Amino acid sequence: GHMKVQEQHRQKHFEKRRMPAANLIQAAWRLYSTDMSRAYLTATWYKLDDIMPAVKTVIRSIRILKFLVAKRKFKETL
Amino acid sequence: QLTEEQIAEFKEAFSLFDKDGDGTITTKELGTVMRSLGQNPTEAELQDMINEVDADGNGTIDFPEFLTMMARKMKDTDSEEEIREAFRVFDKDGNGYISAAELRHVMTNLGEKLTDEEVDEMIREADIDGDGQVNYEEFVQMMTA
Ligand SMILES: [Ca+2]
Repeated sequence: GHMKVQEQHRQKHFEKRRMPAANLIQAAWRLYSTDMSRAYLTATWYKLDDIMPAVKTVIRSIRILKFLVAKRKFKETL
Repeated sequence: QLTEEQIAEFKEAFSLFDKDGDGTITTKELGTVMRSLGQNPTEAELQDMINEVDADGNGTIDFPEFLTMMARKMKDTDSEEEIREAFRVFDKDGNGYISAAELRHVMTNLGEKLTDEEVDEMIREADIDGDGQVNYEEFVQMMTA
């Protein structure tokens, strides 16, 4: 209530957000990279994506679900 | 706004999970497909992922919920605002920027840490001028199409 111990408390009310904030960015970037990363720019993935395009779509569906969980846990720190 | 065929693409992906063909994706089927790809999610992680799209409450994902999720991705208004709020957590100036080094430092040291090649692909996807500051907002505009 009195002075500084809030400024060192407001640091900690906010510090518990930095891990869920990073998780949200990392989950969002990994979702965005699903359709642009060099990891999929190989002959193996092009052929794999030709015979079975469902595999890459399944990987995207999993990453979307992980992004949604991460976005929630970050919102629960507000 | 979805073509009849890109709906059939999502139906093909849905059917990979829904092996028994009963129209629902349980934690069993979701985790089985995840672990055939080499991932190891906990049972609680499977429930949290399913609960994000389970609009009925029976603990399963049906096809209408599935294609809605697949069509939305991160393009919704709530995602754009929350992802940026996560970037602002590491923004001391309040400028809308963050130094390319601190972004690299945050991505490789907090949460599900990115590999050296992952964060290098992220920094390459953003553009940097002058001091070394990324405009992380036009970055979340790029991620959220
Ligand atoms: Ca089923």
